[PDB]
Parts: sequence; structure tokens; C-alpha cells
Amino acid sequence: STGSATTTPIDSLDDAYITPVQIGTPAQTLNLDFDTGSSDLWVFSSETTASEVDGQTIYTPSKSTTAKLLSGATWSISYGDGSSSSGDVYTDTVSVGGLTVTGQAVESAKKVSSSFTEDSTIDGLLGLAFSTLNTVSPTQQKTFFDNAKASLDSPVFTADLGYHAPGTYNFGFIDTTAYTGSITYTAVSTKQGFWEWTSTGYAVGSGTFKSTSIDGIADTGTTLLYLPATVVSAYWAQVSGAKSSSSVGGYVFPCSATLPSFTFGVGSARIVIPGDYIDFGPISTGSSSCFGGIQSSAGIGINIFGDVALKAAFVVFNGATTPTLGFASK
Repeated sequence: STGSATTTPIDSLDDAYITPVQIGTPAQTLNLDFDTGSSDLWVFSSETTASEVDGQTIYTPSKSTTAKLLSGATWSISYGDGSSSSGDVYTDTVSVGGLTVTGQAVESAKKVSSSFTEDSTIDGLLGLAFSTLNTVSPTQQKTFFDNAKASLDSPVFTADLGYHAPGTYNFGFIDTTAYTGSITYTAVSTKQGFWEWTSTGYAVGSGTFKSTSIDGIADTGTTLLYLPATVVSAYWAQVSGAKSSSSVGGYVFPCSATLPSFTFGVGSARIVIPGDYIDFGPISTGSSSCFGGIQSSAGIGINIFGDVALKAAFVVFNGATTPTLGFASK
């Protein structure tokens, strides 16, 4: 089996990407945030506190003939940005881009935090990290990828995120037309439940490459690129007027600037993030101060190769017995 689905930025900044998902019988289509940094598939639903729903499409289990309540199961999750959600659990049929899993745990939200309510374009999350992070209790549940794996032509999925443009998530095959040159594979540690790997270094603009190991996670559910303070300081030092602002919460820069590119290492290979990808626009409507797309990971406790990095590449999430990550330019 294979699947292929288009993923679309939710706004002009690429703050996140939504991908249509069919749930239940007849299908209910919800637009989910595919998240390689978490392992719960949860949805706005008919059970969600009414006051906490503002424009999202909801899943209504009672209208699905294949929905079954998973008796006694509950879930509760908190994300790195402080958002949270929780509820109960159904099993149902879930299809992504033609690929169908029967008996998928669909986690139904009874409660969601304000950030989710406030984002009318995201109907839920579909987690694609390792199933060990799944929060369902008392019986932990598998991810959509985990459930699909055995049926797939190849035990892989790929992320091809667009810059201010649609992209693609594929399951079960590698589209050799979707990237240039070759794919460079690198080792993964599953020890923290993430697609965790080690970049071989970085460069700023046309500067010389600095060889140095940067341990981080490939996380499609995080907007920005979070790296050690040393690295981030070296990048923003090349932008006149850029500074770290505690009041804004990160590096800002004059909106009149031309940003340099940022290169990161995958083994011997290099992925170049164009400078434009690092511009996230005025800090507030009408401001001439713009928010940077590369920020310090200090105080996160982990480095995050978020969408800013990943959208510069074709990324293979290889779920073989020994998982690996592959990166290609595109």
C-alpha cells in the first residue's frame, strides 16, 4: 500500500501545515497538523467543550458506523509551546491520501487550550513520532504510521513541506522526482521517542562551514528552527540591527533587512535554508520589527529542526527495524 496527501500552510507565514484526513464511515474529513514530534492523533469533536470550539471541523463518533468507544481509555497531552488537550478515545477507520488503517485510535478532545481554540484552521493533530510517546492510558496506542507500516510497500513516510506553498506527505514510497541529487541518510536515536539525529554542523550565508555535532529532532509540528545559543548568535550577528528581545521573546530584526541563508550538515551533505525562509514578519501588525525564524533552544532542553529547516529539504522518515532519517535538497 501507499498514500499521498497534499499539505497546505495555514497562513501566509507557514506557522503550520494542515493535511486532509478521512475519519469514519461515511468519511468525516478533518484537516490535521501532521506532527513528527508527538504520537497522538486527536481531533476536535462533538465532545469538545462548546466554548472551546471556534470554527474547527469536528469529528462526531455517533455518526460513524465504524466508530467504537475504547472503554476506559483517556488521554492528556502537553506540547513544548505550552498548549494542551485531553479527552477520551474511539477506534475508527482513518485514511490519509488513499492509505487506510482500520482500528486506529482516534483521540477525542473533551478539553483544548486557548491556542487550539484560537486556531480555526487546525482540526487536530496526527502524531508521527514513536508510539512510545503516545499518552493513551491505561493502554498505550499506536500511531497511524505504526499501524500502517506492515501494509506499506516500504516502511517509510516522507515530508516535502513547501515555502509559502503546498507540499506533500507520502506513505510507503519515495518519490524520486521530488528532490535533486541524492538522499543522505543519518542515524536516529529513538531513546526519547523522537526522530532524533545529529547534524554535522552549520554555515551562515557564504561563510565557512563549522563542523560541530548538533543533536536535535526532526519535528514537523514546530514552526521554527531552534538551535544552541552560540549558533543562533553567530547567525543574527550577520544581520544589521538584529537583537534578542526578552520582551518579544526571541531574536528580532529590522524588516528592511536582507537575511543571509543558513546551511546545516547532514553527514557530508549540506541543506541550505534560504534567508527568506527565516523571515516571520512584523512582531505586531504594522511594526517595522520582524521576528526571526532561527531562535535559541536554550531553556527548551533540546534542539528542534522545525519547519524552517525541514521545508528546505525532502525528508525521509525511515521506519525500518533500525530507523534512520534521510535528507535531500529539492
